[PDB]
Amino acid sequence: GSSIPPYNTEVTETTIVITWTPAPRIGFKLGVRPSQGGEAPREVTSDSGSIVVSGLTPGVEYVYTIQVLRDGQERDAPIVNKVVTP
Repeated sequence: GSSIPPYNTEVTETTIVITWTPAPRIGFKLGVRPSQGGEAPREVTSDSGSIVVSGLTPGVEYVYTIQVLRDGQERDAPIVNKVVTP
């Protein structure tokens, strides 16, 4: 089912922040990229409880995908979202 660890998503003009409760074997992989392309797609993995993606350009549509990692394995479905920077 859905035991995705609950996470909070913060979207600013240049930043995307994902936060969750740190557990020993829970990881997160976040990837952002413009919907129309133009720049490099970033990918961050962390167990700290926070993922930071800075340097985004304001006013640009971004597709961002969240991948929960169980023991470094993709056991859950990826979560694809789209947001336009303020």
